Amino acid sequence: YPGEVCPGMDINNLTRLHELENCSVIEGHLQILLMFKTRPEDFRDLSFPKLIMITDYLLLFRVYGLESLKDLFPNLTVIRGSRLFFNYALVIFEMVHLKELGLYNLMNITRGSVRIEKNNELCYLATIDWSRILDSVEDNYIVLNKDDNEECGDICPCPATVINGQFVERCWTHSHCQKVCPTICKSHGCTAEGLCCHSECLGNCSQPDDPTKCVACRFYLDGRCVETCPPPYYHFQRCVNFSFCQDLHHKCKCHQYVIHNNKCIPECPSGYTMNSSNLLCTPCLGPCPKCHLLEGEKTIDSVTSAQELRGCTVINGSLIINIRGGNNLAAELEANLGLIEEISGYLKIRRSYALVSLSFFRKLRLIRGETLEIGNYSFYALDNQNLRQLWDWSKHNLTITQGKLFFHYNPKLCLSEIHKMEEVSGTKGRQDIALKTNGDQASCENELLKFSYIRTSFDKILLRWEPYWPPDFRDLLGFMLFYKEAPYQNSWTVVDIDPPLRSQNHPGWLMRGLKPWTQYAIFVKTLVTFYGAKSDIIYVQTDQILKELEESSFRKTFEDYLHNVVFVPR
Amino acid sequence: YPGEVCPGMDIRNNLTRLHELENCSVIEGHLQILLMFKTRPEDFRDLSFPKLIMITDYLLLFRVYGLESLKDLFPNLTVIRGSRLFFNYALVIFEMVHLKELGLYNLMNITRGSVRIEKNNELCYLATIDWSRILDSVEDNYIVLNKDDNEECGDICPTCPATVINGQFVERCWTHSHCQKVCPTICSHGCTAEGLCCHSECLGNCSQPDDPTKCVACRFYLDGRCVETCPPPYYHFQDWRCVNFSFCQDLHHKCKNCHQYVIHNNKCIPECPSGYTMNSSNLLCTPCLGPCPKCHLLEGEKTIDSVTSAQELRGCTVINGSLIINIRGGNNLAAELEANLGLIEEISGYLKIRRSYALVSLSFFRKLRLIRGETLEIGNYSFYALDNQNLRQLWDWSKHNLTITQGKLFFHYNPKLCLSEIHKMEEVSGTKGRQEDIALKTNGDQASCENELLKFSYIRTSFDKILLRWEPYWPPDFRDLLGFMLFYKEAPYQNVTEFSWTVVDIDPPLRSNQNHPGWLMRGLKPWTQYAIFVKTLVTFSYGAKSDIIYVQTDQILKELEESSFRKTFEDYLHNVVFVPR
Amino acid sequence: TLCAELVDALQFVCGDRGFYFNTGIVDECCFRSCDLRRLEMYCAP
Amino acid sequence: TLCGAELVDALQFVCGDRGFYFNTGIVDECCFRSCDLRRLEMYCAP
Amino acid sequence: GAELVDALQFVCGDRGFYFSCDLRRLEMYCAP
Amino acid sequence: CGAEVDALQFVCGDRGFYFNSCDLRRLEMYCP
Repeated sequence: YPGEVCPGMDINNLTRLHELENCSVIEGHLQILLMFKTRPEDFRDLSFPKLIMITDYLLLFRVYGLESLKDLFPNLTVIRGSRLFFNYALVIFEMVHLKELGLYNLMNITRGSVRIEKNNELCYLATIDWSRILDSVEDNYIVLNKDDNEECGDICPCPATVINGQFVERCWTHSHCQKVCPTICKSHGCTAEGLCCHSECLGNCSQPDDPTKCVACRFYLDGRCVETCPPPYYHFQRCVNFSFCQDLHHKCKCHQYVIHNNKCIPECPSGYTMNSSNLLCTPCLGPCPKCHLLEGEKTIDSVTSAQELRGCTVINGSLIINIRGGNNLAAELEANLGLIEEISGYLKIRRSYALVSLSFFRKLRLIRGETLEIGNYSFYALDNQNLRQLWDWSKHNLTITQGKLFFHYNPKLCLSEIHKMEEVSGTKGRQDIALKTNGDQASCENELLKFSYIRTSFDKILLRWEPYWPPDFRDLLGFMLFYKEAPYQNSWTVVDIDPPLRSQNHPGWLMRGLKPWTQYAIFVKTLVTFYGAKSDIIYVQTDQILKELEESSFRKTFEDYLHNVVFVPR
Repeated sequence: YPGEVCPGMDIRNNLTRLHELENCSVIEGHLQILLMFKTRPEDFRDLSFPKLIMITDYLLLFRVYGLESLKDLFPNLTVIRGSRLFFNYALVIFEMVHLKELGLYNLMNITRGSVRIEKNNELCYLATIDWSRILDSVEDNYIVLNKDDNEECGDICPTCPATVINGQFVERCWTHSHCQKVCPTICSHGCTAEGLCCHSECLGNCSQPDDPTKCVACRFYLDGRCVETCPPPYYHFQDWRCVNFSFCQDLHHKCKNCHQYVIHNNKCIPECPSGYTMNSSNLLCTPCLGPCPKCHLLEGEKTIDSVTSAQELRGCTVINGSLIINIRGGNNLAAELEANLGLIEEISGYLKIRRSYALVSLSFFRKLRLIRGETLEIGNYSFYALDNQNLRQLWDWSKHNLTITQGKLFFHYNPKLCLSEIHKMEEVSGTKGRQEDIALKTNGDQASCENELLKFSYIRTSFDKILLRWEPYWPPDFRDLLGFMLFYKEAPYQNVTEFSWTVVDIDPPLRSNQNHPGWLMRGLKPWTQYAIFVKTLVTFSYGAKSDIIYVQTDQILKELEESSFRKTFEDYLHNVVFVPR
Repeated sequence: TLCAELVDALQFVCGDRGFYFNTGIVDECCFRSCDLRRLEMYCAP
Repeated sequence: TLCGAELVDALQFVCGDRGFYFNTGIVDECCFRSCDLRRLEMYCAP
Repeated sequence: GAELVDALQFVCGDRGFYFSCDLRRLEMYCAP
Repeated sequence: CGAEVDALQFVCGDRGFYFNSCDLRRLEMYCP
């Protein structure tokens, strides 16, 4: 490494950026912001080629004249993503004259996504393949740039891969392109001749098959990278020795520091206590969970908000899950705030579009409720479009001391699961629950419609299921069958069927239009006026309209009225 | 008339009860023949009552197991007025098993009501009756689930007038030997075999034309003939006949030794109207000082599901209970509700609306002053609204003055009710800040009202297109305004209803720290008129429309979710990078 | 739960005895459960 | 109301050559609520 | 149509038959 | 497409027309 180790920094004046001159690694984050007076003649002759590694994230915002990062960051190779910026490890925002990215040497980002948006000159964007840089591409958001109503042509200087079946050349700048290394080394890094360096290395390296000649690696001790640091050196966020952790602890005594599991971490984990003799943390018989919240409030809108509660066990305040965007954040949410058994306050879920379940509270025992929402709610829900399941009630025990539940608009959440809460939580009755907005588009009809007869032909199938009748048989408007040529057991075709006439005239339908010797997946579900039943999906191989509801209700009303009048008791 | 006047009767199981109709001509009531299960057509072959001319309220037949044709029972039953209906219906025939021919070829008019012939298994000959020449509004009648649902009979059509009521000319007939008398419009009075129209004071049928004495049916009836208004020495009665000799005295003395009776405005009525009393001697109402409004509710409630439920409150001014307006079916019942329960001013109890699919306005309570909360709804509500699909107005709140003395209101699933109307009442009704109410997401979600006004600015029409341009509209957050959408309907007739009506989107304009966001609209035929207006689409934690302007030539909601994400990161970025000293 | 079914039940009970004539019979039998004890009372004496 | 890109422009007008400052935010105080020059000069460098 | 009658063979099977197209409407023609 | 500039012909007209998805703003700033 041609330089020392730097902390993160935020750079008005461009001359502030000179501190990067003697730098190799920034273990924090690099933010360059709000130079409103610079112009490209201040960026022609400023280069920092000895920057090796960025740990957390790189953000550039409102910089005038930075048309390319080739000079600034020609050797920045890995942005790992220990600490993110709203689920993102690379954010470039509202750059005015940036047209070409330029950091061709960047290889991997271990954890995170990329946000490049509202950049009015950047165009070298469709030619960078992020599958070779990130593990996921469905989370990135590049939305508004120069190439939303225009194309610069993307003049390549190089490997090509498919977008949607068509191969396109992948390039970085006018003179460089992406290094799509072969799968022989998945991440170790192929060189010019195709040889790959040692497994404990990421991206780029000098001499193949050597732990020492690498520049970026998946720990690192001294001029070489290893899978685990040697016994004399404890792990870091680096492989540091006894000097580093004690030096930081004495400098603070601002974060304290503790040696634990051969890893120098800031604060002792749950149930572990510190003795002043040595920085090793020992188990403590006295219970001691960790999280003080200023103003007693914390809105979990991203990974960064969730990450401040990592290893947390007791929340000394309230949580407001407010995830937006539709991105699957379940795994990260569990990994961050899944250890919080106790929460001293109220829990709220507003406008969580992506949330399909709250199981990521894998250990959640006691919601206390000392402080409550307006209207005195200790569990709340509104506009959770894709929420269909709370904690798995078969094996999860939850306790709520005070407050009442609330459920306004959860279109895919069944009322049965909602009602199952009151039995287990302990709040038998305290209510708030809108019956026509929970599960309104859900197919969670609890009753079972068992199949009875199956007869398959070369182009047709014959189905017959056990009769179903609600307590008032006039409520059964009819039936609805669905089939679809499913490729494996792991949209449907909706049809309408009239109800059978009682007497049993075993109800069923005669399948038609099926192709020979192919499998089909099917189920039939009732429609009723307000119950409801569905047939469990079986597999077999081929060996403005709401006025009709009003008409049926009217038909019941007059027949009901006639009986009430013409039949009189003695 | 060849006979006397009958009370309304219900004909029960055995056929020995039906013989009372033999000497009858007028039934000033209703006729019900019901639930005679052990009968066969051999019991109905030679049972005929031909001297029935007059029925005043309604005829209902239910679960007759022998009858197959009414051509013998009621051969010349000529009119059913409809003074008292049966759930908005004047003729109901229900679950007649072996009935196949309707009969009643001589029936002429039904002055008030609809007809429901439903769930008759063997019945046909139904599509050959033109109900426009029998009653007023065919759109209210409901004939359904007859034999025509599966198999169509072969109508004799004995060969009778044909008129385009369906999509094509069709002959209209009743029986194998009769059909409908479609009298020419020159004569409601009706015409005889030679086509001569009847007297102006008669309807349906007449023996000799231009003679009050030669009529069977007539729109009041004097003792001998029918006249436009009863003579001075004869008062009106039962809305159909003129009787004075000893009637109102005899009924009054009979009731004392039931409905009392009195004389008012040359019309014998059961009870003196509001503000009138009894002098006990002449049997005449007189205006009486001291407010004396009209109606106790024995149940304490009244579900107004039909006209007959509302008609029990005719002339009522004070209700001693609760009203549950529970109208179903989508029929336009607004006209009839105001006539019956419109004089109601004071209600002693709660007023409730549930599943009123048809109701578009609650203004039929034309004089509703005070809703007293005595005997309130369980739940502490004195006004209610649930599952009312087509409710878009409560009152014309520029003129009406309502008072509530007790608990708050509930509003749920009113998809066409604007929230401006709902909130307007709280200021005007008088229930400010006195709660012990409203569902924002389910009020007006289908017909979202746009509060603001988006005035047009420029119009440039041409031979194949048009140029529009309106003033800019920006919310407190410029990012909130997602975009625009323009509508046209090319309706030839002026005064088109609010939101064919094709939708098409437009992006917002740049603010430029404004450009008129109008559109170069194209695709208009060279001469025809067009009706257009623009409306804003915005996100909410507002909204404007242009008035319907007229001119002639010379699952997809994820975009809203995506926009919220765009604001969230930009808001998040600003919060972190800008820190006060 | 007897909710046309009510007509058949009442006929099977009363038969040739017949019906009687001067909330109701729906909310008492269509909604709730009814037995022969509360249905025969509709037959004529 | 100063929201989105407008807020950056306003803070640039106010800051001049002073520059910004470093070491529930500016959105709530100026986008959701009215803001004036008296409380936007405090985001600049001292 | 003839395409429905021969198709009805797969509904009645060997039991035979003789003189919205729902199955209940197709069970009307069967062995009896 | 092509001359079917007729929208530009009507919008510009006597003001001036030269060539140095569709929306009036694009055509308004399209063209002295």
